[PDB]
Amino acid sequence: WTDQSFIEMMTPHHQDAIDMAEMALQKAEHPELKKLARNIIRDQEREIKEMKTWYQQWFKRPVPAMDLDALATAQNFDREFIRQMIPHHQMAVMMASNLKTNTERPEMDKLMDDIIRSQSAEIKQMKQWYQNWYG
Repeated sequence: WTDQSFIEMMTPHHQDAIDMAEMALQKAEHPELKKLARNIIRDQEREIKEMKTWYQQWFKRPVPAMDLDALATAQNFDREFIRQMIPHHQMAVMMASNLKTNTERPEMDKLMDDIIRSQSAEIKQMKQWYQNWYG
């Protein structure tokens, strides 16, 4: 990944996670999942805003433009949320780790560190909840 291609892909990747998290505010069963959802929304919205600002600074143009149905209809919202969000988070951590070895920009080094750290911790939490709730 390059700084440009990362932002182009991570922007809608984040938006997908935010959309799923927004549904959780309505439909999550366990209060732990709603709390996670609020954190995802807060952090990933902030990161989209930063990436948008930087993209335009660096490239002098604006940033160019999962299964929500399956989530909405699942018997266990929380199970389906975790099923989809764990691999999604894993992909974000993968993208960030790769960009971190390619970039020279301190804005991006710090953002990658944040993505890797926060999303890895959220994966661990979701894995444990899944065992507790469904194992």
